Amino acid sequence: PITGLVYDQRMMLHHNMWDSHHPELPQRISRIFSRHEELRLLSRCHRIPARLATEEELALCHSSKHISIIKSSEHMKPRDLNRLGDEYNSIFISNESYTCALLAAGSCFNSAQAILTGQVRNAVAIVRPPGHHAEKDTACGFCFFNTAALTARYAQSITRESLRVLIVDWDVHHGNGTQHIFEEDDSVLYISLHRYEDGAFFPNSEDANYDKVGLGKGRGYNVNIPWNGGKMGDPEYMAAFHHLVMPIAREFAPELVLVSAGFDAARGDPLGGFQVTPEGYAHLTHQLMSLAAGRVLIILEGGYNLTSISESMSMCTSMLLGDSPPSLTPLKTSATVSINNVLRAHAPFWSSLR
Ligand SMILES: O=C(NCCc1cc(C(=O)NO)no1)c1ccc(Cl)c(Cl)c1
Ligand SMILES: [K+]
Ligand SMILES: [K+]
Ligand SMILES: [Zn+2]
Repeated sequence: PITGLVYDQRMMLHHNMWDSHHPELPQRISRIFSRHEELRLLSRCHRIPARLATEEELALCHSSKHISIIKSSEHMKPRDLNRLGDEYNSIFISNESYTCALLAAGSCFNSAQAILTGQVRNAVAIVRPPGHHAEKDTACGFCFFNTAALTARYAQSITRESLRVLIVDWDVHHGNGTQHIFEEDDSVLYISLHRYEDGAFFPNSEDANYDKVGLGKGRGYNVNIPWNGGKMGDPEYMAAFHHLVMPIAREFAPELVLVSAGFDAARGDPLGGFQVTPEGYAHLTHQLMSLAAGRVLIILEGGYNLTSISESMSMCTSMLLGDSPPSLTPLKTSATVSINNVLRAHAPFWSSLR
């Protein structure tokens, strides 16, 4: 009955040398860690060390060319870092970026190992840069390697290829990279909730819509819950978990749950524009703890209001440690529309939705 925590200040070294106020700040992770100390959560956790992912581990999801190219950035002069970053959608690179991406992934492997060997029951990983936009063959959206996707493949590599892994992506953005990596896989159920706005919200692709249900043997194993029509908050998130995430997850019966835990749907976030509260994130975490015999690993993705992400992620760790969930309207019409669209898309695959 132990919660793991991984945090390494070396992941602060990745930085934007042209714009020191870019929202994906080094301080995101140090602020979250500090808040865990302030609330006396850090001393209640088992500290798991960070390590570098190996290149062979990265090749679980990424092409050798992609790994090679990111690695080459370690000794580039500024002009070349600029040029390379600009080849992608929404990336900045420094000489430390590759190492930090390796540390984020390796931290999460050590956390998954700790859970699967029974050293801890659940864990939290305070890591940057984020992962979920990274594709097999490209970086995207502040992400270099797909930490969460790699962690699912790493878990399978130390257990069995068919280990059932649920990935719940509650970052306000679609994890396009995670959906693509697993699109034909029935061993990894990907469930994302995300602002969509009919394709106006980053990453601006209809890949994020509710009708993308998976392909081939993976059909039914990709669940997109897209929001349209502006701000959403605790009522909408709780309803999506009630009607969709939790019935489907129970039917899938995962053996490990990974949370792509961006905190950019939080109240106060300048990019997300949503209103999920710290108490809301606590309730979503407490629900997920009912799956997989409690085997849950929470992985930081996005989230840009330093106070919001620090309070929100700390509340999640408090839930993982077994604290009682804190005390928490009708849904926006368009949220009802979204949920019902997903129910219709997935009722052919999941009896629980019928
Ligand atoms: O590039 C930007 N936005 C698009 C890329 C992106 C990815 C994420 C994210 O949180 N993904 O889950 N979030 O954004 C960007 C950069 C600077 C500023 Cl100030 C803003 Cl508002 C956006
Ligand atoms: K998401
Ligand atoms: K899948
Ligand atoms: Zn995000």
